Formats: sequence, structure tokens, C-alpha cells
Amino acid sequence: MEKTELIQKAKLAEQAERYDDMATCMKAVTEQGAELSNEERNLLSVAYKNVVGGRRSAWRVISSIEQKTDTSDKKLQLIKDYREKVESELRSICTTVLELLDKYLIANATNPESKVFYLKMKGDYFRYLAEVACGDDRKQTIDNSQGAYQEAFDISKKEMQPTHPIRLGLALNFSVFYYEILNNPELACTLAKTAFDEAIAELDTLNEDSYKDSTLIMQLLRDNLTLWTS
Amino acid sequence: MEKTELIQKAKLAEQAERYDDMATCMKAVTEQGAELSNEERNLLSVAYKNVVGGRRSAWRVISSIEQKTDTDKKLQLIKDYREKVESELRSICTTVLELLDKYLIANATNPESKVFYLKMKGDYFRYLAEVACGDDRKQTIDNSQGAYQEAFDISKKEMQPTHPIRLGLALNFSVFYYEILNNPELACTLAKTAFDEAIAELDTLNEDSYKDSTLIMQLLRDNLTLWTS
Repeated sequence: MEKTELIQKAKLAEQAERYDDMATCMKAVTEQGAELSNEERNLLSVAYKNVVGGRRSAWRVISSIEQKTDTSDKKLQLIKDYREKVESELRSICTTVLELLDKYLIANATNPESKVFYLKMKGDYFRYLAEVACGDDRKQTIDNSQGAYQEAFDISKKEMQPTHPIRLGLALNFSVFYYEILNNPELACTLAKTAFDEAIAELDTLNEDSYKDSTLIMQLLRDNLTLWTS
Repeated sequence: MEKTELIQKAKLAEQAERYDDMATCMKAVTEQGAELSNEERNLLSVAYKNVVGGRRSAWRVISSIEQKTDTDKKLQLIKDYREKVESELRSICTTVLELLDKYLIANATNPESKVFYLKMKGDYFRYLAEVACGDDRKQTIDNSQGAYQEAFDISKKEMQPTHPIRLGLALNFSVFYYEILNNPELACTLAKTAFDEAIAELDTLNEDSYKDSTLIMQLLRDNLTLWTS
């Protein structure tokens, strides 16, 4: 299908909350080779965040039901196998997105604004794999996640205003990576707090068009600061 | 797998809110041929209710965008997406109706089981009626009404007015009259009569169905106020 209709179908599937179709539409747009605008980038990220989000919540539920009430019995082996099924779907979604980023998006990225956004997604979906991995490849997925975050973080400080929602969003997920994956809560708080204060100090760079997108992510940073401090 | 592991897995999928996995497990339990207990029967209902609900809500959004947003090819893509959701909607209802008329209703012995399963049959024929059209529509509407009427006659004779299965049937039967038959007066009397008959015998209500009967009677009141104003 033409790109224009694929975008029309993607926004249609987002209204109907059929996110699997929305991801398939944005995966089809990406694989055609044309660069993605800011709207199309957000459609792709929102589509796959919902797809992998349903698997992450299900994995959390099953893992908690596994450990709690984990008195060893034949009922436990079925819980483990059902967890592995969700892990397999979760790994398949993360593998698909990372192949899109490495083959099409990050490769054909033009402006540094697109490069920061795509490198943030790469750090996001390696982070999701790190939540579900063990042993050697967990150490590898963590380094893959941190490497993409760090390069995006260094480019955003050089090329983006601190109030830019992509730089703010990257700092939000980079701090979550420190708190949940690295188990370094103090560094996670400083990373989120530094971005929040630098954005507050440049609040005048926002305007009637950009105020809402930035201040909501700044509120998300503050919500994690309160949570990780309480 | 045996039924024991299927019920266990179906409750895991329910906790994980993976209702497609939950529906296949209860479908596997049903097609083993044995009569479902009250717990398993409600697991089957909750599973397919969520499976069909996602397509029913998605169908409503696509249909409204098609209505309020009418310009060419931009409109054809919308309807082609609507019929795709319609195909899934029809596939789900057909599976539920075949489970009913091959196993569930087949092994239905007591009135409570018949009223429960005949209500499901009317519900999923109604979900088809919301989407069907033409000569295929009149038969689905009749099949829906035919299932509701038999369950309505059995429940009125064999069930207490405060029983949640009898009250839930009257809730959906009245909804059938309002939204499918376009008859609000009969829909109101349907819901009002079942509500008043439940008020008149509140001392017959045991505390077990307190939670269900109180909610369903509130649901009857919500439709009554909405349909009168």
C-alpha cells in the first residue's frame, strides 16, 4: 500500500485500539525506505510500545504468580512454561523493532533529532529484553541498551534544547534504565533531576505549540523522582 | 492436556489479561464433552466476552469515523477495515454458537443451565445482528429473539426473581428490544418488570448473589433512566 494510506490505516487502527495492525502499518511504512517525519516516528513508537506493553504486563503478572505461591508442585511447571511463551513473544517483538532500527531507521537517519529518537528506541527495546534475560545475554543486552542510550544522550545535549520532548523523553527512559536495570537509584534520580532542572531553566524556549508536549514529560520525570525518593 | 491443567492455565491467562489464550483453554475444556461446572462455565463466558468486546468496540469506532467523517479512496479504506473487524466478529460468534449448540445446550439439564446457555446464544446472535445486513440479518435477529424468549419463559417459571442469571437475561433481553428491535417501550417494560419483581421478593435474595443482584438491578435502572430521558 502507498505510504499515505498506510498512515491513514495506522491512525484508524490507533482509534480502534488495534495496535497490532498499527505496528504492521508502521513496519510497512518503514520498510519502504522513505524517512519518517515527527508524526510518523510517533506513530511507529506508540504502536510498538502498546504491542510490547501487553506482553510486559502479562510477564510481570505471571512472574509474580510464579515466585509468590511458588511451593514446588506440578502446577509450577505450567506457570513457568506459560511465562516462557510470553517471553518468546516479547523477544520476537523486540527483535523486530531492533531490526527495523538497525536496517532502515538508524541507517537512513538524517537530522540528529531523528538519530536521538531512534537510538532511544534501540535502548528501550534492549532494556525490555534485559528485564527478561538471564546469564550471559542479559549482560549483553544491558550493554547494548546502555550504549544506545549514552550515544543518544550525548547527541541530544549537543543538538537539542533541554525542553525538547525527545531529549526529555530520552532522559526519562535513561533514568528508568539506571533505576530498574542497573539498580543505581541515586544516579537515576540525578539523571532525571538534571534534565528537569535544565528544562525548567529554559522554560521560555517553549511556546503555545510546544508547551504541552514538554511539560507532560517534565511531569513524568518529577513523578519518578517522587517515587524513587519516597 | 487434561481439564485440570486447562482450568489452571485459563486462570493464568485471565490474570495476565490474555483473553484469547483464556478462550482457547475454555473452548478445549468444552469440546472434551463433559458438562461445565459453574466455575468453568463462568470462565468460558468471561473469556469470550472480552474477546468479542474488543472487536465490538473497534467496530463502533470504525463505524463512527465512517459516519462523521465522510468526504473517495479515503472512505473505501475505512469500510475495508470495518469489514475486516466484521469478519473477526463473525468468526468469534460462530465459534461460541457452535460450542453452545453442540455441547453446552446439548448437555443442559436443569433450568439454570438452559437459561444461562440460551442467554449466551441470544447474546452472540445479537452481536451478529449489530453487524449483519440483508436476508442474513432477519434470521440472526430471529435466532437471537428465539433464544432469549425460551430462556425468558424458563427463567420466569423455574428461577427466583432475584437470581442474577434471571436478572442478567432480562437486562440483555431488554437491550435486544431497544437496540436491535428499536422498541424502547417494550425494552423499558422488560427491564422495569424484572426490576420490580426483584424488589417484591428481596427477602428471597441470599447474601451470595448480593454482589451480582445489586449490580444487575442497578444496570437495569441505568438503562431505564437512559431510555426514558
